[PDB]
Amino acid sequence: DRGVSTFSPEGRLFQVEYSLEAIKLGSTAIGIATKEGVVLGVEKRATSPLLESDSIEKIVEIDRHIGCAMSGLTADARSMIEHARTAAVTHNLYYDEDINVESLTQSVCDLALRFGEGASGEERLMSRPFGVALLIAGHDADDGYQLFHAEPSGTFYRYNAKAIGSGSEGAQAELLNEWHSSLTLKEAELLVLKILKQVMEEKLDENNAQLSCITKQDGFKIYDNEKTAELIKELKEKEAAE
Amino acid sequence: GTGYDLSNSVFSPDGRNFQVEYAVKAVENGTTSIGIKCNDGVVFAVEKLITSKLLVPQKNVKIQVVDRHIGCVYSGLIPDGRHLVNRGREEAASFKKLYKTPIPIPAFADRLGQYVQAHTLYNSVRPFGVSTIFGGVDKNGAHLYMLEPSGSYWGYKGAATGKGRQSAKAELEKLVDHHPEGLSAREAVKQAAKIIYLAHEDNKEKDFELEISWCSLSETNGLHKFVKGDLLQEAIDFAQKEIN
Amino acid sequence: GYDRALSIFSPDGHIFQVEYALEAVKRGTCAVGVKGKNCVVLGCERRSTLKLQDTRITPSKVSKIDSHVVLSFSGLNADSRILIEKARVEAQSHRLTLEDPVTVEYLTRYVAGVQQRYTQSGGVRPFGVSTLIAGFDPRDDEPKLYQTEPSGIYSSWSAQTIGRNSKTVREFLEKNYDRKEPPATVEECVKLTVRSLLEVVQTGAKNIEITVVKPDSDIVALSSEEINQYVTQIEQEKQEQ
Amino acid sequence: QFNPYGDNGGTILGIAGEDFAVLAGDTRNITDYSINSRYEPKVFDCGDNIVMSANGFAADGDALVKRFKNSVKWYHFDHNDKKLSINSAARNIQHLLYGKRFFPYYVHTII
Amino acid sequence: RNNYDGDTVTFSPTGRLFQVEYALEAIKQGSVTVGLRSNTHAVLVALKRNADELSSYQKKIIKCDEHMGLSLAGLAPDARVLSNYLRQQCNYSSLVFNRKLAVERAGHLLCDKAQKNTQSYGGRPYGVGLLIIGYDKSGAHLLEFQPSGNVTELYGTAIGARSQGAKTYLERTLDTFIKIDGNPDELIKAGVEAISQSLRDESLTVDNLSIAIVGKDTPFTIYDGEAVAKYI
Amino acid sequence: AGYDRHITIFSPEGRLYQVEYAFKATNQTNINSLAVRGKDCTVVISQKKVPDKLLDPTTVSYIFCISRTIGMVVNGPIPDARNAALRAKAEAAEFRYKYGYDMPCDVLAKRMANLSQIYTQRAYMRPLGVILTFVSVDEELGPSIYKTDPAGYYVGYKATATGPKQQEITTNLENHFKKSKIDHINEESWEKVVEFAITHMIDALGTEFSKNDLEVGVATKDKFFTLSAENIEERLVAIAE
Amino acid sequence: GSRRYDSRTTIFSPEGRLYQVEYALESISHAGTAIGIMASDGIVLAAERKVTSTLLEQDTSTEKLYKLNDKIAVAVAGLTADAEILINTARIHAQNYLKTYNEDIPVEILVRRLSDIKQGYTQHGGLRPFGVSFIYAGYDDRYGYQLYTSNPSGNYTGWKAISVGANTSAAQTLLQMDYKDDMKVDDAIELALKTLSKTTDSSALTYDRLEFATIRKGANDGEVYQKIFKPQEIKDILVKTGIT
Amino acid sequence: MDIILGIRVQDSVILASSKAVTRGISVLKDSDDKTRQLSPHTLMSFAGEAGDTVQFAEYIQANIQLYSIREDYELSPQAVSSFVRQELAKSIRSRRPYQVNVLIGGYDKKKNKPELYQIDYLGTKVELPYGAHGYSGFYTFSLLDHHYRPDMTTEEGLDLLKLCVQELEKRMPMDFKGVIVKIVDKDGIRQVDDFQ
Amino acid sequence: MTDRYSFSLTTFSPSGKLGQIDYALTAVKQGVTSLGIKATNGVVIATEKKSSSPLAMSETLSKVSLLTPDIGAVYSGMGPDYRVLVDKSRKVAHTSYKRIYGEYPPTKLLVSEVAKIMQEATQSGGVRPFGVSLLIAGHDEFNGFSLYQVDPSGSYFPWKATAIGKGSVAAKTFLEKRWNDELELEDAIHIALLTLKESVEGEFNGDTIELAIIGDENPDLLGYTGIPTDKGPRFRKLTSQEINDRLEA
Repeated sequence: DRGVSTFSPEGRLFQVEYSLEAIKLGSTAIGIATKEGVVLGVEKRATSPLLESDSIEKIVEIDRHIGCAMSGLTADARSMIEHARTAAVTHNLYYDEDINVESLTQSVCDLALRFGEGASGEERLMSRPFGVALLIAGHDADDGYQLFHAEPSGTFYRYNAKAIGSGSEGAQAELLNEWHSSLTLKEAELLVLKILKQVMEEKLDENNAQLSCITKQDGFKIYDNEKTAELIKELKEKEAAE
Repeated sequence: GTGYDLSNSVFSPDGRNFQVEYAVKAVENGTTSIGIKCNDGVVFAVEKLITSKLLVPQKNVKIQVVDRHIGCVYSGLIPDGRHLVNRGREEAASFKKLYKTPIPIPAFADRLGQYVQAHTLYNSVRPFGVSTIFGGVDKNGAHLYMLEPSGSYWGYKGAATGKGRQSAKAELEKLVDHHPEGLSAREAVKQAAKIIYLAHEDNKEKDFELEISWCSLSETNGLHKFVKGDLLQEAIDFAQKEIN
Repeated sequence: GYDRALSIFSPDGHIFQVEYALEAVKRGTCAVGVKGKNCVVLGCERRSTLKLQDTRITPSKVSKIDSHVVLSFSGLNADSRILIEKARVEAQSHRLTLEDPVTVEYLTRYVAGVQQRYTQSGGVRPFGVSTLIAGFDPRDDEPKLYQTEPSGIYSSWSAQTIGRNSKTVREFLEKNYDRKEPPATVEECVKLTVRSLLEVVQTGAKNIEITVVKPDSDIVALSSEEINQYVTQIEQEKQEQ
Repeated sequence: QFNPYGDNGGTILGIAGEDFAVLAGDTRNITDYSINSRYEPKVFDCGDNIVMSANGFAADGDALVKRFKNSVKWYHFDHNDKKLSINSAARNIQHLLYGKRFFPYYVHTII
Repeated sequence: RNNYDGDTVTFSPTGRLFQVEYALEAIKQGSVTVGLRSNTHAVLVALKRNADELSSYQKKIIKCDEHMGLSLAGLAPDARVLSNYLRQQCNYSSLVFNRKLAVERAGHLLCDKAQKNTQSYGGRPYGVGLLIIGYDKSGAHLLEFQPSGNVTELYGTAIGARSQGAKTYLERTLDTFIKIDGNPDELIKAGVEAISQSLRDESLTVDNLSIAIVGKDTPFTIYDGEAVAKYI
Repeated sequence: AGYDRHITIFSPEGRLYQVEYAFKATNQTNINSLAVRGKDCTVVISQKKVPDKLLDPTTVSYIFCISRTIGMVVNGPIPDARNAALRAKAEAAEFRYKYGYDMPCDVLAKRMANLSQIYTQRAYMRPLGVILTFVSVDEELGPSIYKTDPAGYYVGYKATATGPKQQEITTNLENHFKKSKIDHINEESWEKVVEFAITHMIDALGTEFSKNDLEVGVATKDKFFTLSAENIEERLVAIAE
Repeated sequence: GSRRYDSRTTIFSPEGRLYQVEYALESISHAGTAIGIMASDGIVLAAERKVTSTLLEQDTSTEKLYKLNDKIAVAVAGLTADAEILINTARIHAQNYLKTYNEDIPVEILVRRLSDIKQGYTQHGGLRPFGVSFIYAGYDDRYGYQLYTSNPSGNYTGWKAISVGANTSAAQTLLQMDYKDDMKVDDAIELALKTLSKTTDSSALTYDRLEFATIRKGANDGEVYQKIFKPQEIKDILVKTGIT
Repeated sequence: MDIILGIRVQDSVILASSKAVTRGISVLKDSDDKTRQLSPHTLMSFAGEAGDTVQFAEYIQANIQLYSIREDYELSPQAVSSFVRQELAKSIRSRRPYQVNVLIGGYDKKKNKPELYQIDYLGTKVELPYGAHGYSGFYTFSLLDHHYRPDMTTEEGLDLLKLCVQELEKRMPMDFKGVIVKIVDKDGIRQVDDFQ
Repeated sequence: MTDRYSFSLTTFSPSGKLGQIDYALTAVKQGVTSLGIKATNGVVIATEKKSSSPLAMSETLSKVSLLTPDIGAVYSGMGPDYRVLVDKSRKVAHTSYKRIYGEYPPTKLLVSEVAKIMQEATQSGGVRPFGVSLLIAGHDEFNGFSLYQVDPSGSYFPWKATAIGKGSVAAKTFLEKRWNDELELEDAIHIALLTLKESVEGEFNGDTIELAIIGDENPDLLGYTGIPTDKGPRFRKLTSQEINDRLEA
């Protein structure tokens, strides 16, 4: 038929475009960036009640000051995460310092579009684009706390808050209302919980959504169930009020 | 059946290779360009369509030199011309390295020909979207060559390709009859500038800039040089005179 | 150098070669595993296409990877062999370079990665296989069970099943596994496994295979008789109704 | 046999004051008993407030100074013009140098 | 319906290359950017487009050496590859020859780079448009790069969404912006004025405005945020 | 379906259509050539069609000097003719370097035949649309004519002809040898052999020629040369008794 | 480009089956029938030559029965040439094992290697599978007598009795009826011939259309003999059963 | 030189390995175990060039352990030793040969026989009642040639070894800090808890 | 350059046929008839030297080729595919046999080797099967005389006598009722001469017919003397005068 790297008549990459479709099919992940830090949440979305909910890992640590959230075909994200980890560490080996969040993200994105069937130059070795997207959260000393959306188009954008996956637009619209420049971190937490509860198929609880944050002080922590469960309760009471 | 025109290597049932012929269309859709073998050299000229006033004049050069003694001009897809000239350059360097002498014009044509021909052998490449007019001076005299996307080339008394080829062609035909002695290099220059103006009618809608070069034993010592300044102006003037 | 992209996206965002690989799994003989309080059992189903089959030399459905971890599959057979070799080698290499045997999760994550790579590489098709990987960590008493799909996704399971009519057995399982009271003995666990399998395979105690993993490399495959006694006991407990 | 190394003399010196730093070198370049030049400086400004001297075999010392200046520029490209910190510069030079662990730069480097 | 656009290796019976033409279209979708030059300077001005009011504006200006840089309209990762390859040839020029690379020369390099991707199977053409400015040994320079591999030197131009408004402006004020030598703050205002002929319909914020300047007394420098408030 | 038409695989009738369409191409130039053997010479006549008056007629040829001893005439489009020409020159010089003697006319035909055969069997090479007639006065064989085609065939001939009017020319010649009952032109001089060759070309195309309508190669013991129009003119006049 | 002509030989059908393997199995269904039966004191291999003329040579011919070891034979159903490529490979593997370990290769290990190769052709490299099924007969000291089957999918199984090629449903049903664990080699020989007698797509079973081999223990305990039957032997044993 | 000794008695194989590790002028360790277990019933002792010995040993262990799981079979001692012999014969002609000497001691559970194999760094393998690498033979072979009986108990074989180590401890310039003794029989592999 | 056909050009159809092999086989059927016969003390292979134009040269048309001084081959089908196959065949007899054991391969082994080359063309990426069938006749010391047929599939079989190409079915039937296992070489030549007659449409003489024998050792054809252990080639191509001479029967 046609190439895996061909243009549509509207000047779009078919395979890239079709990959964004697989992504909207994925579990929801949201990030909000405050000045006290950055928060990331994901909808675990378990297939069967026999599945161990702990074994679902959609928020991963890249370096001590960089966290990741994923949505899409999550098997595709394993090697991207590996390359991101290798990159932040290699950079530290070469320069005795933390890699900038921007630069790390730029390095992951380079990894995309590296697909095809013999594109004359070097080696575009990969049959298809990645079918997963990342929210890359981080801090550095030059640009403070930061949130990034990394698509399979090798493109990346900095958001102040951003949702991806099933009901991003739903979530995104809700974010566009609730986000202001002076959000506390504890606010941003409840906010992520709220917006997840709206768009999640199941009812929200510590067992089917997971929360994390990256703070300058402590770096990247993923919250435990007891910790998260308590923030669910915090919101339930908040929401029973005019 | 059909579909013989979809891959770059397929013979159609009348021994043809349609992808080469479609390439020829890319050529035909292009700017006019000509060559004139004078009596001790050659002259090259090409029509630079001025799309707008924003285009910086005198720049955006199109004629290219290969080594020091060969001029190349082409019509069609310009990046394809450039690619071809890069190859010509490595192929001329390679010749001079082994053999010391600058590459003789016919040998250089065969090098270009076998390369172009070679892109009509496989379906993993596309043919060349250009026709090239090239040549210059060696130890056997002046030589003018034209080369199509099929890899076909021959030696010409005069040559033309692009949108206005037939104006130029018929026009060039005149001089062949009228001067069996040949032209002055000096004469062929002005004579070339007229022909671009003539063959411009097929593109008369848009504005244009003329570009000439020449390679002549008495006039440039065997080296391909551009015509610029008070001789370019003189030949432009000579072209305006034969019109209105 | 065949590098044609066989696994690509289609406009709905599906990868059809990975999905057709799942179909190959549904076709394969059912497989199940359930986690005891201090064991894991693997139950599989014997093919009943033909007999005159030599039983002592036909490849069993459960494979030891290291001495403390087993893998069972569902789907293409020839495909599963390749996956098994790769992991057995990684089990050794991991021990050679880190002086520890693989954790069950590590090995799962390894196999998963291999499959994933085949969904994204020129000239190869994904694996027509889905796997259950079970055992105990080195120096650990807590049981481990993981499943793997042709897309390269893996996760942990209190109990789980794959292949033909796995959808049925999964239903039985979610209506029979109290996560707060796992079959706190080898017997209770081996029993619950047969109960699930048997209600899809039909009477054949020759159509069922069982393997039991206990802590510290205690791995034992049972003879039909041990299984036949397990069949017979629930025919009766049912025929008491 | 061919000897890929030579010695061009020179001495350099670097001192750290508590809010400043100096790096000095003579300007004579020699070979054996001959003076090649009375003025051929070997202490360089490489931007980002970093001065660097690679003294020993002059070809190697030149080559190394070129590579580092060029790695400052690429650092800038690759990290939105972040200033190269002196400690990062030093660690980067380690890697530059160690790249030729089995065909070394015949120089002693101070920044 | 048409069978001549599944790869870049196929001529239509008209003599066209649809895959190249499609990539051309990717550019026009990309947000507008404008280039112009006097004799002492060359300015890039680019309208970076966001996705959300929650998002950032895509950097459209890339620095290639100290005397050269470019603006991108189109598929971004392709401007990365292309610009990065330009940083390399600029570098090679300086390392091996101690010679700042001619702006013309970089233009030819881009053309030959892009051409290769339009004659060989399995490749795709570049889906990005680039405008390149620089000050070299022959003054200020502006270049327009197309993924077909067509590069032109021009006093001014624009590429992208509603590019034609700015481009028309430039065509008429040409006698006036080329004669503004030795005054860059005004060559910027003239550049910003041309880019306002392509707004439909938004106001230039500080967040979406991106100017780049390079000239006789100035190395390629990119102005963003507060630094551009001055021209609003 | 419709693909055994595009690449050199078999049709269900056992044919290679791509080869046939390549044979089709040999005639695209509308030129006729013929070759004939003297006692100690070998002649090739070919038509010379210059249509544009803007062309340099010295550069328009389909006769190639391959080595000092071997002449080659091509029927087909010039760029394939030149591709074959270069490869035969390369091959004939290599052969000399490796084996210490001049590459014989027939050996070179066989070698080019095998190269042609390769394109009929590999899908990525197209056949070349040419027929190659090789002539020489070989030191072991004598006057020699060997011909190759896009199928990969190679054959020696007493005499031969190629192009659109080839059957006319072949029948013409056949008749003469049938009459004379020898496999060659019993003539001591190559001039009178090229004259026979011209005559039988004129008497079968039903056209007359000037000096610029023809091309002539002669092969002698250790030399192959092409004639000037001025010498062609000389035989042309002599032809008109 | 060339992507068009690509049959895509290693893709899954929407039901998750492999076209070429499925189709290859079909090919094998048209091939001469071959049978393996394992007795308590041996293995029998019997096979029907698909083609025969009266001019064909009987003794000088092989198409069904091949030695791999001095301990392992195969019976072939399918593309003869595709089988020899796979046979030679297996023969080399067994020697590799012997050179490494100074022990003869256990039958299964040889069988697994060979199935793994077939398996590869169905997962990468864009090539057609081998159009071959193999019945394996052999002895090792870990499991004694063994009987294996392998097919184009790269799948293998162990058997007491098994058939490949044409009319396997008929043959399987027949062996299933008369097979007993306590069978001796003389019994299995007869059961094999008689199963072939009732599945032949041809009128009567003669010696010259049959190939025969047996793997025994013989007179000397410890050694195993491979007997590949001569035409006259096959003929004689045909007489000693209720045939001819 | 490092001490590598072995003797196979009636129904068991005994391996004795020196415990010293010396880097130039210091004895860095006195508690070194110069053996790897290959199978439950196969032990390999090794001595030679510093890095090569353990790298080789562990490489061989991995390969035997992988074979074992792949087949659920424990390869025979003769087979294990043919594998090792080929691995050294490959390396002797490689770019940097492993300079390692080995004894293989194993109980062939199939034949109920102890077997002992001696192989040097260059692939020379031989099967022996008793063997030693390096200088170790020069002191002890006159002792074994004398006292060795094919029908010795393990106790007798342990005594014969005790003699050998004494001869070594008195005539050898180097202090090898004693030996570790290991037995491979039908019940597998055990280390003599106290020797000398 | 850039050979991108790494995928196979012969696939299995759903019926289970290998199309390209069937088609190749078909191209053989339409080829000129050639035949072989095994006698007690020799082999003969024969074919028609069908001249296109009578301007073409008869000798130049070889269809009968020495492979080994004791092995000959002939074919039906696409002649260029054959010429190529002959040269691979001769080279392989040296490369995988003469240069290793110091003697020429036995006839069956050389055959299985040609078979190998052919099989690969039915499976390797980017190629079509060969459009030929060969009959190959030889004598080695341990198998004596033998005659094989090799097809584009890679399959081969030994024959007492056979034929391929156009008139194969008639020829095979005629051969079947004239072959006994007590023919001298000379008899089998005569029979081959008969069987060819039917298939040869037109002129039938020593210049339109090609014939080879794999027979006795010709120490007259050795080229050297002095090593009694080295006898002549057993292969001999008959002369037109030889054929014509016994055409009087």
